[PDB]
Amino acid sequence: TGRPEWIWLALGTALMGLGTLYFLVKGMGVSDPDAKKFYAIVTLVPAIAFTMYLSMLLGYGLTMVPFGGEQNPIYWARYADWLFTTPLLLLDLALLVDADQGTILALVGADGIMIGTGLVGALTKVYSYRFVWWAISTAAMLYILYVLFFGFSMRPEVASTFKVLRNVTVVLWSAYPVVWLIGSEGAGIVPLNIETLLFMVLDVSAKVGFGLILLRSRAIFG
Amino acid sequence: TGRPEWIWLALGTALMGLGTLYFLVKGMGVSDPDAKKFYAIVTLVPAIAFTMYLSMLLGYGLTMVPFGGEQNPIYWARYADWLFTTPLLLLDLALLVDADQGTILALVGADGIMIGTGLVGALTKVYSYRFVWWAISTAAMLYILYVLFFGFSMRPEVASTFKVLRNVTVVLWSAYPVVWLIGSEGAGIVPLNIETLLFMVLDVSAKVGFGLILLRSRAIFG
Amino acid sequence: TGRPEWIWLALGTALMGLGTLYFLVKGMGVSDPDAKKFYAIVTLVPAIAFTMYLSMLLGYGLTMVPFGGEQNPIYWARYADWLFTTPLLLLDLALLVDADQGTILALVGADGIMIGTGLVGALTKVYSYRFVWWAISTAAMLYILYVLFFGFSMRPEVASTFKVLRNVTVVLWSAYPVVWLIGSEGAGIVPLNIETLLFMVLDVSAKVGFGLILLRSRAIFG
Ligand SMILES: CC(C)CCCCCCCCCCCC[C@H](C)CCCCCCCC(C)C
Ligand SMILES: CC(C)CCCCCCCCCCCC[C@H](C)CCCCCCCC(C)C
Ligand SMILES: CC(C)CCCCCCCCCCCC[C@H](C)CCCCCCCC(C)C
Ligand SMILES: *C/C=C(C)/C=C/C=C(C)/C=C/C1=C(C)CCCC1(C)C
Ligand SMILES: *C/C=C(C)/C=C/C=C(C)/C=C/C1=C(C)CCCC1(C)C
Ligand SMILES: *C/C=C(C)/C=C/C=C(C)/C=C/C1=C(C)CCCC1(C)C
Repeated sequence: TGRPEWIWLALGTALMGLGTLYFLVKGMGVSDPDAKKFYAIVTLVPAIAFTMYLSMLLGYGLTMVPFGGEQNPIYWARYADWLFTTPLLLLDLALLVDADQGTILALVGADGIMIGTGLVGALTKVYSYRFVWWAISTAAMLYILYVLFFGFSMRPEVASTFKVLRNVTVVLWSAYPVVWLIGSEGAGIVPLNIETLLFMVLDVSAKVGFGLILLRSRAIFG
Repeated sequence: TGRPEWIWLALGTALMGLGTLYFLVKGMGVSDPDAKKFYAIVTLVPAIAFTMYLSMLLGYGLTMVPFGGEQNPIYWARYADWLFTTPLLLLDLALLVDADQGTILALVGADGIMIGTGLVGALTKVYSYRFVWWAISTAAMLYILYVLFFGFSMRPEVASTFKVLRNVTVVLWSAYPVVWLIGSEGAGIVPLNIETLLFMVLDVSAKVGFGLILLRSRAIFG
Repeated sequence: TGRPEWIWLALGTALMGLGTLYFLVKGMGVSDPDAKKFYAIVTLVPAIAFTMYLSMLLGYGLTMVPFGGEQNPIYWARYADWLFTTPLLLLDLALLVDADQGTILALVGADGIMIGTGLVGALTKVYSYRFVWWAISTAAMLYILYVLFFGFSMRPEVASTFKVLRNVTVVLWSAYPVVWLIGSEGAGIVPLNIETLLFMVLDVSAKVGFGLILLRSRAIFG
């Protein structure tokens, strides 16, 4: 299509789809109940992403939002994806360290607020207010990163993989509010095609890279 | 109303409503925790359907989608219903065979993708792309039917009822992508009033017929 | 803003936000798994409300609905809030009395129907039909209040707090259908600024007042 960002959407669609099939094939025959949980979640997440990348590529998950007296192309389909895939990724971490239910509920809830307020900010027509939603969303993220960092005698296999995945999460998830802030949803200092490229690298890493790391460890088996 | 399909929407509303009250009255006094689970789920599903059938009948859950240079009446309220009722129906099956959590998550997730992509296809304005979403949705269905068929020492009561309900599911759920494909959302070979009739027969059978079968068995009691 | 109701939206935003921070600080250091559950839920609920009150205050969660040949300002963001916060409040009650899963599913499901049909009624352009949805929603509420009242050897600490919270719920939740009926969504006998004031008092009481009562009791600790 005309959209210069189409290539990264196409590339993203392809990588999420290939990752989904890879994880699909890999989890064939798994019988341990616990490992079954992890395979399901690490397969499901890129499958969801695949469908939302495809909707962006085909133009379905795109809308125009007026602000700054301009018509800004806003890919809303990303929030539909993240609404489901970021709590699932947090579930991966929680199952790992066998987090208490109370804590899981806190994380999932903070995470819904994070994506929900990001969506509202993405769709808000008063320019100044967009950043108010960005700030509240960011606070929710910080809450999450805090709990993953200061809320957690587990087998050394668990601890070792958790620490890695936890560091991956903090680094990758922290870049999203920055990309949004500088990209077309925020200050618009970075054009949409480079922003889409950034999100594509982050998403594949956060979903497929993260899943490859998770599924290579024995911490997932009972 | 003018809509020739109104009669099947009215009939559907009436049957889902009557079924809901029947199951409501039937589950009065149930005290076994396990049977309590099944009654809740088989009552809830037609109650949801009732509300979405009523919204279609009153015109609320209907929208026009441009494609093929025409204005196509698309009942979106069906996906709102199915989004909640098809995972609940799969939960009925999973509780039955006491499925592992990992597997339940896989089914619910595949099922959300199934209905979500069906909705996107239903609302897509580029005619060709509608069938791409139909295909992805169909693949998700096939995944589900596979797991219900090849992923499952349970009491012979369980196995016997499961097998019946499993065969009911495969037969009825498999007809939906065909109806959509030939009906107004797809190729438009079948007019909307006959399509609405088809979906009404499928839905009542899949919800009320299925629930009557489930609740007649002793497999639901501990 | 011009909207006379802005003050109650501002006040509501402020009270939900202050309550969220209060509960946030209060649950610091909690380590009992059970109490952890309650803190999460009573903190999450006002945090959600905060974001939806802010969206109403900034104008995002407001839409105009034609009916009675007028353009009626409808705050849809309330249903987005209630969709998540009313089942969470019911979860508080269920955890308390250690309700069976079957029953929890029934309550959450009835509750989704309650808010979902209230939303449909809120957005319905045929005046007469709005009250049909109000009636179905009200029936769902009555179902819920029934189960909380007639569906429940627990420690006397549990029973004592449950009874209080149960009476709070019945009184406060019962006022919502009345406010809606007499307010701008229904008969329009009460102007929108007084209606917003009513909902603000109900919401803070149902979320912050309710949470303060819940967290003062020892029934929440194992
Ligand atoms: C066999 C294994 C290792 C995995 C196969 C699954 C295939 C799909 C995608 C593989 C790539 C992901 C690796 C994670 C890390 C990265 C930072 C990815 C950034 C993406 C950019 C494009 C790079 C090239 C690729 C096409 C693999
Ligand atoms: C007492 C029992 C058996 C159930 C009572 C609940 C009432 C509601 C609906 C009953 C019908 C459902 C039977 C399932 C099978 C079918 C294939 C249904 C197809 C629907 C078409 C209309 C048929 C007539 C009816 C009004 C029952
Ligand atoms: C320290 C404790 C008690 C709580 C602090 C949290 C602060 C936030 C809100 C506190 C108010 C809620 C009490 C519940 C009961 C009421 C009926 C509230 C009705 C609201 C109307 C405004 C009243 C004044 C207030 C600003 C507290
Ligand atoms: C699968 C993709 C992942 C892991 C996406 C993560 C996304 C975030 C952490 C997004 C965060 C945001 C905020 C903190 C600020 C507002 C905007 C968002 C939604 C981009
Ligand atoms: C309560 C009703 C039930 C059991 C509905 C089942 C619906 C399906 C299995 C729908 C499947 C679809 C696809 C496989 C293809 C695309 C279109 C759908 C959504 C009709
Ligand atoms: C956090 C706020 C709470 C506890 C809100 C409770 C809301 C209700 C009980 C709403 C009920 C409604 C009906 C019974 C009738 C139709 C309209 C509603 C949605 C206001």
